[PDB]
Amino acid sequence: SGFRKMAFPSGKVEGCMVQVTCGTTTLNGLWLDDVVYCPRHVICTSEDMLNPNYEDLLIRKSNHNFLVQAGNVQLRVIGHSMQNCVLKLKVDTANPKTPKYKFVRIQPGQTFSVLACYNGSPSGVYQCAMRPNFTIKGSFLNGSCGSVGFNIDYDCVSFCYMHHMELPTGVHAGTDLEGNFYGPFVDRQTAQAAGTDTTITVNVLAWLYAAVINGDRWFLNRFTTTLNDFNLVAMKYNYEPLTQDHVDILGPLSAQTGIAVLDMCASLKELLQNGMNGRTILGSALLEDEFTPFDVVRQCSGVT
Amino acid sequence: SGFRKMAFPSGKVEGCMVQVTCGTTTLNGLWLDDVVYCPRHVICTSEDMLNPNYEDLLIRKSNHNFLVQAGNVQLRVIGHSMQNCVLKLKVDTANPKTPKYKFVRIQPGQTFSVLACYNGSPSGVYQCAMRPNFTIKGSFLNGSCGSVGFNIDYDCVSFCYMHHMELPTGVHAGTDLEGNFYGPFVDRQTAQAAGTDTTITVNVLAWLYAAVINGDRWFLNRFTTTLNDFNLVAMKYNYEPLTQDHVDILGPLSAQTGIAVLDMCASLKELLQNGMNGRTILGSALLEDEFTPFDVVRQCSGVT
Ligand SMILES: Cc1ccncc1NC(=O)Cc1cccc(C(F)(F)F)c1
Ligand SMILES: Cc1ccncc1NC(=O)Cc1cccc(C(F)(F)F)c1
Repeated sequence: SGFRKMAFPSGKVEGCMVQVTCGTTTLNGLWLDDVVYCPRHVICTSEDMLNPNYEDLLIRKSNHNFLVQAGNVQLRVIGHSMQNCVLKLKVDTANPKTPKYKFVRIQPGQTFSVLACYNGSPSGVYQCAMRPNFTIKGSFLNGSCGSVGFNIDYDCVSFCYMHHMELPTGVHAGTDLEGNFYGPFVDRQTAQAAGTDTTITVNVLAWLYAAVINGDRWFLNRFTTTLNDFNLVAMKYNYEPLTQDHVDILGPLSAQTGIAVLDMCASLKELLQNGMNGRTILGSALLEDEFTPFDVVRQCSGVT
Repeated sequence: SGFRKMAFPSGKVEGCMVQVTCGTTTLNGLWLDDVVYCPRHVICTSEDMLNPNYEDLLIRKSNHNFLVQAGNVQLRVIGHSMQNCVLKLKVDTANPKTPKYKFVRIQPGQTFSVLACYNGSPSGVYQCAMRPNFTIKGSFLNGSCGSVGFNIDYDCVSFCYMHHMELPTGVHAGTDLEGNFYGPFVDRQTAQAAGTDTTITVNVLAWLYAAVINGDRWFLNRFTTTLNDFNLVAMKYNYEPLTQDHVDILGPLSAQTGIAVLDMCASLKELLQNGMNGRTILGSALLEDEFTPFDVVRQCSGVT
């Protein structure tokens, strides 16, 4: 028993982290096979950032201008290309530590582990969620660009996020491993604000099931509700509308605990309307929305 | 900017995790050099657990009775010994992935990363704190015994915790890597309750500095206090008494933000007496005590 914001073990991702320098800019790169992936803003200067013409900037760059270093050894760049907002640096050596991997585009509400890196070296790992407004609430400083978000299915690492920028609101924006930004964000130092951030209802319900599984049952009540009634309350509190698809994913958790999904919804309804009254759930004084139903099943069953 | 409960990258520890079987019991082991460390309760049966005579039980065991497996390959046990509550299984092969390591006994209030494991395989990594009552609030299931807690200083892994048991209160108890339990706990399935759990005051103050560094400044006030006045309030709310040693460790955070330690104490005093009033600090509705002043400096400066 016990419930933690658990990240995936980061070893398979540490062996992929390299340092990429271009001009006076140094960020992180992802070395998979004979290719190094990194943010394309590596080719910019602090003046270029206001409105960079990445096509024109890349044209003034050669393979020898991109300095790639894995650990303390230099990699030989034999090709460079821009794919959306990432550069793909073809190196002459395949990464001997390349794991089984996939490049996947996650959905808002889905969670992932971030391996924060500086100068190609790992500093820490934390569990994150793609916000419904496509931002991430991470922990990143100057030099962290190139840090990746990932998930692990037994031996396969599914890369989903590459960190690119911090918005003036302190929140983080990035791309998938094909260089497409999540959300409306552009890699330009301009006025950018994310949409309204809603709470991932299905994740909060999944964490309510994790609480019951661990003994924290105080919030359970004698009531039920309907999807429509619950959703009227969810909208009032800027929660994601709950669908039958969400109910179905909560099926295993409902089966394990014997508490019907709509019954759990009624508990959530009362928690939203009445608050926690000074109590805590799983050591938290607010409703946690960064554990998907898959994360709860995984953590409560010990999937390695 | 941004602040997360960040764990150390776990790669150096994944390469040490093995599976140790003895009789019908399977738990995790730590392979460092030619030695495998694991909980000594691996030699017990479900009947022996009520009051095991570990000396007598170990005597009925030979080197060939301990099945050690790293990945999918078998290790040859050439020696076995009991050191306090751990078994040290000498194997004929040194771990080719052994990092630079130390065995350290941490203090209550200090934090560490846990790599939770099942059948010698890693499932996840989270950041933990040694509670003042010497328990840990982790996430462990049957098969997780042998999972280690650690800290990383550049290339050196300092092992501090080995997971042994869950108390009937759902909290976790374990030893250092010399087999000495933290706290009064014994590796016996008997009535065991931990002392009163107090809040690590210096860590809460360190996290208040992390909040100010990230823009969450609402809780800052026009007041100050003294160590004695603050401590009268800390005792009333079961907080650890703040000493001059704690003030000194908060020196770098005080210097960075320009907010005197006693000034921050006065904010904490008002937060304890008046509550959060429905607001949040670093996305939390309660006072976080699982980040030491070292963790805050490390995360806010990007130490790899
Ligand atoms: C300083 C920091 C902190 C956290 N995460 C990331 C960062 N770094 C940045 O944002 C770097 C940056 C600066 C201006 C413009 C861009 C660009 F995407 F090209 F538009 C990127
Ligand atoms: C089931 C579980 C969950 C979380 N963490 C740990 C566990 N497992 C245990 O506690 C195993 C255990 C059982 C009874 C007695 C002991 C002993 F330490 F020898 F005394 C240990």
